[PDB]
Parts: sequence; C-alpha cells; structure tokens
Amino acid sequence: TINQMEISLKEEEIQLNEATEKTNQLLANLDKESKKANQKGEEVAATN
Amino acid sequence: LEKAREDLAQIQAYIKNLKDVYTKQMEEKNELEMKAAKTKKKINTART
Repeated sequence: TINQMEISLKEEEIQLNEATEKTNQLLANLDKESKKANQKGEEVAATN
Repeated sequence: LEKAREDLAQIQAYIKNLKDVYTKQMEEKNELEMKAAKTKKKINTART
C-alpha cells in the first residue's frame, strides 16, 4: 500500500515540475511581447 | 493627434492585459511548485 503511495506521489511531483517549466517559459515569452507592446505605446502616447 | 491617442489607449489596454496574464502565469507557477513540494514529501515519507 505504502510502496504504491510513494510511486504515485513522485510521478505527480515530476508531472507538476514539467508543467511549471512550460508555464515559466510561456510567461517569459508573454513578458517580452508585453515590454515590446508597452514601449510602442510610450512612443505612440509621445507622438500625440 | 486623435489617431495617436486611440493607438496610445489601445496599447495601454494590451499592456494591462499582458501584465494580468503574467500575474496569472506566476500564481499558477506557485500553486504547481507547492503541489510539487507536497508530492515530494509524500514521496520521501513513503520510501522511509
């Protein structure tokens, strides 16, 4: 029973750690596209 | 001047959306990290 509880817990932990890395990579890409967009607006607000 | 203000207003909307998506991505990241920590403790406790 405990040997099954061990294996299941670790597999989940690994699956979560893989999901985190993917979400962190996406977030970084979204943070870059934002700073690019933000700057274009600071330029556009200045042309006004 | 009118067209610039519209595009300035546009980017401010996009700017804020991308920040809000960033904050959501970080909160998701934290929740997954907390789950990943609990699963590892279950992992270790089972091996012992």
